Order: sequence, then structure tokens, then C-alpha cells
Amino acid sequence: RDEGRDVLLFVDNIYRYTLAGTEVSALLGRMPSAVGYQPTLAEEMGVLQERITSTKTGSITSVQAVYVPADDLTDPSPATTFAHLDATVVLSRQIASLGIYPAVDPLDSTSRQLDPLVVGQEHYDTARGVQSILQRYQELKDIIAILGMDELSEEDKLVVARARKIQRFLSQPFFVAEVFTGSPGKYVSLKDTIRGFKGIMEGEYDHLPEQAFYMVGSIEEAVEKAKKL
Amino acid sequence: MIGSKGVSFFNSVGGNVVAQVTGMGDNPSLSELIGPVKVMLQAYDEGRLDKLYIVSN
Repeated sequence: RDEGRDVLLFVDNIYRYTLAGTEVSALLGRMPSAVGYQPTLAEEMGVLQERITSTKTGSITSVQAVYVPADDLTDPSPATTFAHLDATVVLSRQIASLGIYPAVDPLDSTSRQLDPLVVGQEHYDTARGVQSILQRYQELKDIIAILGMDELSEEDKLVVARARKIQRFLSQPFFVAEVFTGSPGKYVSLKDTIRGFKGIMEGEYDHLPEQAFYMVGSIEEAVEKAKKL
Repeated sequence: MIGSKGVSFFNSVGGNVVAQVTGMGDNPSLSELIGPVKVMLQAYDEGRLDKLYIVSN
């Protein structure tokens, strides 16, 4: 960095680093913090995490896999790690248990730069639009389970239907993931990602069944898949 | 249209509702049906209807 300007920094499990510091904290002879963690969790994280940054002399792009223990996003490691991230995408087991294998929870996952002035209005409105209807769906999820679909208004009925399309258009096969799954990979333009979701939300691709959207690239793939089935 | 739930549904999905009766609940009567039926009948008399169906379970 302090010479050449543009570097990438990938780190597997910053947690494994904090976790290491915990196995030791006992023997280092300091009292235990909350949940048996070190009292120095706040700093041990910050020191390392504060090191990664864009200098005047050169910037650093960096993604890193922060593990969350026992699925608890309230567990200290994740809880404190959050503040140190520009963009924070989170994968939930519930979304995986379905079949969506970029298992990102599009609701609890956010970025500090999902800003209209930054990413243009079309991207923003589309992002928050997709976010909303997907959240409105989570609310209806309760009454559906107890009283069935036939109890929704014709409008809310359409809300869940459109949402469930989005919910599985979020999915797509990764190249690296071909090894253990027959599905060949795909790569979607940031341009297409907007075209499709904006599109589904407008109500264009309704007629198509849900499976048409599950595990495909651009929307024009969802279309062609609808033909086969 | 006969009954609230049908009036609401076709109010949403769209349709040409020429007349309606609602709120009979657990006490239906011949009296309250005379209205809507008279309308549909009259349409048949005037040639504005060539068939007339009942739709129920």
C-alpha cells in the first residue's frame, strides 16, 4: 500500500483471530468479559481492523469472512465487528434451508454506500423497493401460516407472489460451486440485476411461475427456463 | 353480486357489477333477492342478456 496504490486483501475468519485471543485470555490472567470473552475484545478487534484502510499513498479493497458463533448475531464477536465494515452482507441458515445458495438475507444485509447520491437513483429505488416488498412479505408470513393464503386481500396476495419471485431471483449458481453441484455457474451485470428486479416489481414477469426465477442469471434466463418448465 | 366477499373481490379484480345485495348473513330472504334478480331479468327481456347463470357452491 505505502508504495503501489491498489491492493486486495482477503481474510478468512477474522473470528478465528479473536477466538484465538480467547483461548489465551484465561491464561494471560485477566477476568472474563461477557460470555467468557476477553475484556479486550473491543480493542483487539479495533487494532487489527483499523489497520486496513485507504491511505493517501494507496488504497486497500478487502473482503473478509467473519464467522458468527451458534448463529447468534448478538454474540460479541459479530456484534462489535459490525461497526468496522463499509458493506455488511449476512448469510442466514433459514435462507439456505430453502435452496437459495447465495444465502444472503437481503433484509439484515446492508452497505453504508447504498446511497442515492452515490449509486444513482435507479439502483437505490430498486434496492429499497425490493427491500420493502420483501419485508412486507415477512409480516404477512404469520397470518398465512395460521389462516392460509385465501385470507389475504387480492393485493397482499399479489405482494407475496411478487416477493417470492424476488426471493428466488436473488439466487444464482457460482462457478466455484460447480464442483459439488451440477449447476454450471453464471455472472450477472450490475446493469441486468437492476433491469430484472425493477422489472419483476413493476409486474412485467408475473405470468411466469416461481421456479422460472430460481437459480438463473439475467431475467432472459428466467424467461427461457419458464419454457422448459 | 350477492354477499360482501364477492363485492370486495370483484371490486379489486374488476368487473361489471350491475347490482348487488349484501348483509343477509345467517338470515337470507326471498325479499332481498327480488332486487338483483329483477335487474338481471329485465336485461334479458330487453335483449341485453342472452343467457343467465347462477354461481354458487
